[PDB]
Amino acid sequence: DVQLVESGGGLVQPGGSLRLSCAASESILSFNHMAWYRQGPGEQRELVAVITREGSTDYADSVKGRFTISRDNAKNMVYLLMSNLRPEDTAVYYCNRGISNPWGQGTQVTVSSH
Amino acid sequence: DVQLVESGGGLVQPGGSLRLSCAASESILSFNHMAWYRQGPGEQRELVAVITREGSTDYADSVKGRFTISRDNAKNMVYLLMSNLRPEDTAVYYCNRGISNPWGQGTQVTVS
Amino acid sequence: SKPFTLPILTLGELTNSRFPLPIDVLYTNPNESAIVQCQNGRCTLDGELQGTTQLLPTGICAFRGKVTQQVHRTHWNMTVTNLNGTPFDPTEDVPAPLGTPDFSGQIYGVISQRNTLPANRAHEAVIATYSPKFTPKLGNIQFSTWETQDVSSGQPTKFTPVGLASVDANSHFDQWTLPSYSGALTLNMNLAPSVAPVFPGECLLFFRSFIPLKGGYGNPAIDCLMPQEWVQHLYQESAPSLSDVALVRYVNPETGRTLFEAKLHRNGFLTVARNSAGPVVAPTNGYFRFDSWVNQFYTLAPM
Amino acid sequence: KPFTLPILTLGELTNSRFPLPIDVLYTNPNESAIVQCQNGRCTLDGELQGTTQLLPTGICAFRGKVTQQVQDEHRGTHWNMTVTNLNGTPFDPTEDVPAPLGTPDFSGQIYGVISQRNTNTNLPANRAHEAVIATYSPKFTPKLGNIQFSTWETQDVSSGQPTKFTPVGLASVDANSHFDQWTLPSYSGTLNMNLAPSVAPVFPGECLLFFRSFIPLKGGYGNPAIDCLMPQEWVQHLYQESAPSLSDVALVRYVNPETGRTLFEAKLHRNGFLTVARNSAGPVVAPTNGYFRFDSWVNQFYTLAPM
Ligand code: NA
Repeated sequence: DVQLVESGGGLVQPGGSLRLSCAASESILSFNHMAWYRQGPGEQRELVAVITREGSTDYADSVKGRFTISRDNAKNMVYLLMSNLRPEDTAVYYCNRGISNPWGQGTQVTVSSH
Repeated sequence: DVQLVESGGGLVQPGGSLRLSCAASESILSFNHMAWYRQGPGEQRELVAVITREGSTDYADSVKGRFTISRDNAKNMVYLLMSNLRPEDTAVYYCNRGISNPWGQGTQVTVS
Repeated sequence: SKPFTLPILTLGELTNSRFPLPIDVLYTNPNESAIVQCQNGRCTLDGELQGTTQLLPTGICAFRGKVTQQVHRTHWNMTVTNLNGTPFDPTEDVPAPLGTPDFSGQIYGVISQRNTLPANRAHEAVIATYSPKFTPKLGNIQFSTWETQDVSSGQPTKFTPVGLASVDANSHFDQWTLPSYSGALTLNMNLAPSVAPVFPGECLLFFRSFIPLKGGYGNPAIDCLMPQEWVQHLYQESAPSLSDVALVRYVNPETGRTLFEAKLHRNGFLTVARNSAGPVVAPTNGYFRFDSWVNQFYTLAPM
Repeated sequence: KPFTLPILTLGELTNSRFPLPIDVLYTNPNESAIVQCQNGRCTLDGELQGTTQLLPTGICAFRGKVTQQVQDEHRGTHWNMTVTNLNGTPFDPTEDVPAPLGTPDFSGQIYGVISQRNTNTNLPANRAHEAVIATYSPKFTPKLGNIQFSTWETQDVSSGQPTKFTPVGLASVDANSHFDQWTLPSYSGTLNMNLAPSVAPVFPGECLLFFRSFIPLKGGYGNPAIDCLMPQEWVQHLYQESAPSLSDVALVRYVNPETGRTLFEAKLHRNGFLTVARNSAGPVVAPTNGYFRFDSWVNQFYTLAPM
């Protein structure tokens, strides 16, 4: 029942960085959690990063130490800052307050030299 | 609301023994406790011994090791066996299920 | 070896174990001539439920079952089940199904039904626990409604207690008079024992709730020996009792000072040294703290 | 202090959102609603949230005084009631809570009994009547200290006298009754404030697990239910224990005491709610003697066995 929209995807060279954006139609501070997910081609959506209201965070083992999830103190938005991007990070990324909420468009991230 | 009667007091020499008996008009197994009390002249009633429904007992420090309280659930009776009686044991003794229930006449114990 | 404890709850965080009400005041009445032998809110300090006591706050003075038939007085006959919906087995060693009311009176509440999309109905109802038709130990009770027709036979039925219908003389309200659970002139079985102060100078201490009235004049109250939360806590912990009497202190949680002390008896009731009847004048934000195991001969400070 | 759950079967649990026994465990993965109930909210280290309080008698209850009958050209009779805290002290609208603790946390026509005992006498007069509180009404403003109720009774409600609402069920669930257990009232009639957060599963393949009670109806057709995140006894237990939470998620097991076997596993989230790995909806069919036991602290990425 919350509307979501993510952005900030693109084509990046390996070792590169991207900052993804997600906006929600209700106050993100009213949610117990906010999370980023990703789906590779032919894959299922997988949890990537999650943050609680006070700011407690956790990450998938494969992105731990490379990705940071955070919230915007001025706007109603959540971010995924991705560093040292690798080709295997290529996927469509989604934000959500939980998996029972209809999904936004997602933003495609492609990590390629090509 | 329960009627009680106690007996078995009398005059005894120091070191003597007495057995007090208490009869109740209702089942003693329905009460949490039964107890013996005593009251000397010009003094308030004091607890002497208590027995629970399960048969667990406790005693005043002054009679500990000398008095035994016991119950017969089938005869609906409570007893106080007093041994090595001392002059300071002189008093009127009462049995009751507790302090909020009306008292019987009591039985006089005199140790002299 | 598990240590004995009480839940840490102020008076305003407690509910009555004999009717679904918050605790309002602590209370004594040393001059009471009735025998105190209530069957709800009975739990030993080592967690053995007694009488008709059960754990659900929603189960106290509640009934579950089915109306069987409509019966100068409108009345309905209702089979009662256990609170969990299973049939009540009268050979069970309890006085009545757990949660059955433990006092004489006209209990006022709402009967509701959902047929087995289903039709529904609810109406105000009264259950007279002193009535010869009140036979919960036999699995059957009667209730009356102002409503004359709109109660369905053979349909799942719930009684939600709300208060008393009346406390006038002919309403037979007496909180210390047990119902005859198997009906008129039958002996009640498996009862929790009566309680009384044993040590001179003491009286029972009650947790008192004022109970609503449908009509008439009165300020009726229901006194329980321990609140429902204590029943629940004692049951959970199942701590061995190390003597017949625990010493407890009613303390101010902010400051820790003792307002008064009491004896908490192994069978599950409190006594205090108090020569006055009536509500206890003490802060509501106080709570009872377990001090140590003592015995019946411990002399309490007067309150 | 190690974290624990009380040892209580479903038949020993009550609902934290309405005074009802728990009937069944329940899932509904296809529910898209925002779950943000305000009663039955407690963190695992024992902090109450929303409008949650400890008394089972306080859930969906009101205390206060009737001020006057209110004009209403609808069938039925309407009354204005000042509401206090459940302990009788005046409610402070600037308190950082959504509404007085115990206030109903869903849209609907809540059915119950209003009773009064007069303060003046040497015994006071009393009255009680069936009543309905429409929590979706612009007149439902408990955060402002004021609500309205309606009665079938036309006259016999007294102004200026202590008044209690005892909840019993719902008046109706028909289309005009606006029953929606996941729609919050507008407590100030204005934006709601200080709310417990909404909850949802985070890990793919999981859904919320609810404790479901069927709620009585005054009339009409329906089988309405109220789903809570944790039973009231869990709120009470967590509050008593105040055990530090060592991670964001506790793994718990629903165990059969007879066999000692695990019927299924669940995640108990720090904020105070359960998720399970289940793709189907409806009541959970599990043995009546089962209960939840704490297993260990895990994390959001921990994978549950399907149930
Ligand atoms: Na917390």
